[PDB]
Amino acid sequence: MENDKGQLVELYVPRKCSATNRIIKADDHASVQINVAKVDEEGRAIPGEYVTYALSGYVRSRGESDDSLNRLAQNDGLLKNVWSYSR
Amino acid sequence: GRVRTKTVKRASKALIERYYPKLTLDFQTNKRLCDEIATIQSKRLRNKIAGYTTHLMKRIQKGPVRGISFKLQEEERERKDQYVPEVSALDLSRLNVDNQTSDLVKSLGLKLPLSVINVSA
Amino acid sequence: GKGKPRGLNSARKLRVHRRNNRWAENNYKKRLLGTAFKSSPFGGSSHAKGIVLEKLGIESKQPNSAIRKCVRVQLIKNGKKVTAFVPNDGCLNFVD
Amino acid sequence: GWVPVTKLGRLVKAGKITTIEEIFLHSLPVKEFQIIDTLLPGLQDEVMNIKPVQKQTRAGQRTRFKAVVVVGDSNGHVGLGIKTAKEVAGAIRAGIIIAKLSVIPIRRGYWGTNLGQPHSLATKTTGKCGSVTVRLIPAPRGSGIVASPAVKKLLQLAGVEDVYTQSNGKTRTLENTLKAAFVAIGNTYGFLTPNLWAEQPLPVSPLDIYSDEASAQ
Amino acid sequence: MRAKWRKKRTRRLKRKRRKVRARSK
Amino acid sequence: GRMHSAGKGISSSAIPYSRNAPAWFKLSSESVIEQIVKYARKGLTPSQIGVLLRDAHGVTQARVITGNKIMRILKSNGLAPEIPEDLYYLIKKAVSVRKHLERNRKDKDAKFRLILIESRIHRLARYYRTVAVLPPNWKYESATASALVN
Amino acid sequence: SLPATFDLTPEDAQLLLAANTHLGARNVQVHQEPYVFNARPDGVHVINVGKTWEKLVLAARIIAAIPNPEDVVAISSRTFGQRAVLKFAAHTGATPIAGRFTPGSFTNYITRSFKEPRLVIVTDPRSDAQAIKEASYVNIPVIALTDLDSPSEFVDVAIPCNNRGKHSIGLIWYLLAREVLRLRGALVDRTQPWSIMPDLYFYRDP
Amino acid sequence: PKKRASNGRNKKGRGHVKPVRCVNCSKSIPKDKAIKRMAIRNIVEAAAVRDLSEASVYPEYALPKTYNKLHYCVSCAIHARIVRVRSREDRKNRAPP
Amino acid sequence: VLVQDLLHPTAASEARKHKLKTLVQGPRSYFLDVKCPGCLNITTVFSHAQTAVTCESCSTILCTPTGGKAKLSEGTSFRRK
Amino acid sequence: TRSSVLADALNAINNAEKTGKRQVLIRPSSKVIIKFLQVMQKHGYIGEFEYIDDHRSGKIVVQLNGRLNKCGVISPRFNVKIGDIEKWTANLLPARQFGYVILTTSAGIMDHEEARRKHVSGKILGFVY
RNA sequence: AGGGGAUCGAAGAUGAUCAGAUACCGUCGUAGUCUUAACCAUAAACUAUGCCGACUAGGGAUCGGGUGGUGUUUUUUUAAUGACCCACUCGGCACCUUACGAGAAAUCAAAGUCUUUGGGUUCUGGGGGGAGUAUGGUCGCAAGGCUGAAACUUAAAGGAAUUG
Repeated sequence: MENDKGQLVELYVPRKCSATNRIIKADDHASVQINVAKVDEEGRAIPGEYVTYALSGYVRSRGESDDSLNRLAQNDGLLKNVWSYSR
Repeated sequence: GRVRTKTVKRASKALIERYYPKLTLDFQTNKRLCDEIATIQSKRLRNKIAGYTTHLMKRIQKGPVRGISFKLQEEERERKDQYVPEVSALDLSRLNVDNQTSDLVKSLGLKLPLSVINVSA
Repeated sequence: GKGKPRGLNSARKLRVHRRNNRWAENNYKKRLLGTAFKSSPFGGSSHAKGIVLEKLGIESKQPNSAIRKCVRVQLIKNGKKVTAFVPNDGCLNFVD
Repeated sequence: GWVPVTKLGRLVKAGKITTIEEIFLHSLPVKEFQIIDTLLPGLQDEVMNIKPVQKQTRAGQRTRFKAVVVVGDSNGHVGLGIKTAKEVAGAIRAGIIIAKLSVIPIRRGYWGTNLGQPHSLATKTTGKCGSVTVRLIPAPRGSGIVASPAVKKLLQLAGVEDVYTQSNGKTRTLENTLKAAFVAIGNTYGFLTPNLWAEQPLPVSPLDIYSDEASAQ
Repeated sequence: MRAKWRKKRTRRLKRKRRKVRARSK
Repeated sequence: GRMHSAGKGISSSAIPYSRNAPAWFKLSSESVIEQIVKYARKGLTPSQIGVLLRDAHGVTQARVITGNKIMRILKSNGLAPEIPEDLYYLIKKAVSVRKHLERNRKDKDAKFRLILIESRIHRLARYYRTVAVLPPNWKYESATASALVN
Repeated sequence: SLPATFDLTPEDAQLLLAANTHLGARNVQVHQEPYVFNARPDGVHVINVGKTWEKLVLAARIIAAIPNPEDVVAISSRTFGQRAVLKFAAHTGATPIAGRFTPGSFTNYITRSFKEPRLVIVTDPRSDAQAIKEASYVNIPVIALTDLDSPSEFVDVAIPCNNRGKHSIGLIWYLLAREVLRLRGALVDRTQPWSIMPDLYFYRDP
Repeated sequence: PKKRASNGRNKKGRGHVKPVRCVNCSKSIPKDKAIKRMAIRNIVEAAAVRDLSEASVYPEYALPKTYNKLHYCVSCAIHARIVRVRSREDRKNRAPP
Repeated sequence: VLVQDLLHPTAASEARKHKLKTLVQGPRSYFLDVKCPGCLNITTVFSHAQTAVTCESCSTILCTPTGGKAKLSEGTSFRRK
Repeated sequence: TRSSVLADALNAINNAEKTGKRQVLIRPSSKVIIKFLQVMQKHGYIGEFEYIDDHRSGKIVVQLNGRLNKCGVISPRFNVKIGDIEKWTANLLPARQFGYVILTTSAGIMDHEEARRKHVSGKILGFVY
């Protein structure tokens, strides 16, 4: 996206879906970003520490985003065992 | 047929949600306060507003009805909305599920007080 | 798929499909049958001289309504009578 | 003045959002044209066509006017708005509004070498509504906007310098031609290229962090 | 007309033309 | 599939991945080939030889037990027939239909089946002529086929 | 990471057994298939409450992530969960739409019932299907208390729970209200339960 | 255009079923395309059962019921109130009520 | 759900799916060691036995072919192999 | 019948990425499509793929990382010259910056950027971008 | 060409209706409807969707077959045994919902995997008429079928939906 002499020229870098690696469109009104909080001792979380996922409108239209959030939970440690890789 | 039109439905919505503390269930006195809470041009229309107003206030006193929200029900709802206990339900008072919930503890490195009882096959 | 021979040795079928379906245009058919040379009063020409035979009052097709003062002219280069139009306002005082 | 009604309007009027690039980053849904007005002060408008469509009634034909409006700065933003209103002034003044609400960015990229500022599109892109399939083709520099007299005005306000258009279908339908090129403008970001392959930290939305003052009650 | 009875007048015309042609030939 | 039919069936047999002999087998490659020979002296089709192997004995396949197939063994031992069993039964099927036709002339469906069987024979005979299993310039003469297939 | 205080103790498992949350619908859709243990001879499919609770942890961890509780939306349409939604609103901000959804509440800014959500939670996508499609225009995450036969289009966090026993939908709102309250604050440690029964959440006749 | 997905009939994988005749005008129609009504009714009329049981020599009667399978063409079924011209979204319904 | 492990599938799904559409294609059939009271020899009989079997020593019936796997006799013991 | 197993390979690959699937099953696993996918693997359009070796030519399972937006074939394998390579790249590929058209060549199966660099030509197998 | 020939029934006879009615309606009624031996080779012969192949989305029935159940039912109440139920599976006629997709739309799970345009292959079409006409060839006992124009004429014909 940059030109010959560095100095990156763009409008904005587009976001990508966490489930299918598809670029979030500007008009993608069905595409949503989910923030989930980070927890600490004695069942209390802290504000400002959030794990950010982006889900495309295509994946939500297919009805498959629930297990997509399950898979994005398993690959970093949001949920321990909710999505089976083998099925 | 003596059904009531949209103008006397809508204005009887408006002055009930705005003047319910100033409102009284008796028809002969809510008719006279309709003059001082609104500028109704004609006396017969004012009778139509006040008759539906005392009809709806008769319906409000037998439990609240949706579509009407005056000032008093807002703070009554806020009195319901400030319901907090000192402590709530799920606690460490005693996972009572199958071996998958043991894999919740075992696979990614946790230490949870399991009481594993499998489901019937 | 898509209804045509795609394979690498199928240039014969592509030739014969194109050369047989090219007989459904108007310009290719007029070029190959030579209809301008055979069935046309102009024998491959843009102009042809002729002689006035009669003046014919032709009523136009509706919604127009006009007598257009047409002229019937025998053409010289083959001998076919044609019906001809005279431009602008009349000119039947200018041709006899 | 103008009072906001949406939380995006509250953030724009308060100055928390400095540019529309954050809006297009998080795909924030615009509901007020004063958001685009006060955050793009240099936005120019153009009326492409006024098509009078009519409805057969018992009285005869009652006729409304359909206005297609192209807006956009040449810095890479363009919008299309179609409104059917009873009068030509109202159709223009409301077609401008929907064109403000439908402002989308365009991906200006490079044909060959990545020289200086971008001139053309970074990829070829398909847009199709109806039969009208407009194919935008990247062009070298100095090629010009090789387009229809309506699509060229759409691409001039989109800010691209040289581009080729291959428009098929019944492209005499002007509103379908402009909408198909509008779709082909929008899918330029949606096409994925290997220079964007790096994973990003996925920045938080301004609506999530500015919750302490927006829509204050 | 249908495409049936345009065809029927065609076929009766063709039958009449065939009989006339065989009469001349 | 289904060369002369509208069916889409996939009913077939998928032998296991093990190309070596199973552990439950007890006979050897020099002990089942005599059973191949004596069953062929009993005048049976190799399609029926493999059935009798798989059923009466534990002999699963000739390839998985021995180093050669059933018809490969018969050609090596000298009990190869004049024509292959695929062409034999197709001609036998055709003769059965042809015997049916002179007693049922108006059996037009069975008449149509004859062209289906005749086309299956002649494609298969064209294949055997290309790989020189049948002799060249061999014709299904359509009259004296019963000399070949009894 | 997860602290050790998130045990599914048998006291709340007894609550799930009393609420009949584990047994559900007669058929399972393909996006709810991993949430089913096995089948039963009488034909009633079962839902494992451990994965139900872990999805409820995730849903609570998204609700408590937003700093404002007033732009979180709870949706009910049928009478089977009106009181549970309102009692969920009775402890957090959590603005409710109980009854008619009146479409044009997430778009159509001139509506009096127009709202400005950052997250929606529905009782079920089958009965609240208009809220799901309207949230697909504003980029709103959807937390859905899905059944097995419930379609799961445009939803993101599916908690599999029963919607036939009366106490099941009330308890799945009650545990979710419990967990968002713990994760926000103003609650003491997890060594003792609520003073009264969860009967305050369930719908009663009349 | 195609008014119905199954064009007016119940015929997939046949090509030809049988012809049947209408019970009103005797029109040769296919059997699946025919509008079929199992006209099940008692022989006697309900305002005459009282007098028939009054005149009955039997203490208990079977009170019988005659049957017919009325096959209708589409012209006759619409004219004789058997079927109605429904809405475009209502054509897809197949329940008898 | 667009993510499956198509290299180690569950054996319940392997028993569910077709014998050809299995990831490693193979038979669902087996062989049986069948013992008759009228003979002392042991005979390996296919599950889909496909042909009536006589014993090597005596004339007896121990299977009856059908469309699928053959029906073993009532007064005959069998063991899987 | 299966007249081109490479075409039936890349069609199911295209159907997987249009669905957005992380994995797909491909039949019946020729070495042409193994070397085709090795060209895709060394450029990063797909993940590490597993070849299940049966005795019936087997099948493979391909991991897709979503970077591949269209993987088409050119059927049949047209005979291409050196000057015709840059004629075909302007038509098959969306931009001159990226995208590969894959040749079969006596030096091996490789993309057009490597074939232009080593100055040899062949028959077009397909294209990726 | 022969046998057969009950009903229905082209033609025809009439009797009504109607301004007319040699059409609808009524009663007859020939060929025909049936068969066998030959012809014809046409149908809105239509799923108006070539055939083969792969993949993509879910569901529930149903046909035929096959697998499994400490499932039910049948003289003996798990002992001599088919049907039914449930879970599947292959092949078929299909159907319902949603369309990511496609299309001009109706609609389509194929009409999808088509401007991000290439799985293989056959046939057909190039505005409407003239016209499936004339001529020629071939097949047929014939009726006719297959192939098949042009002159000339016209700025529309047509498809799907919307309102009146």
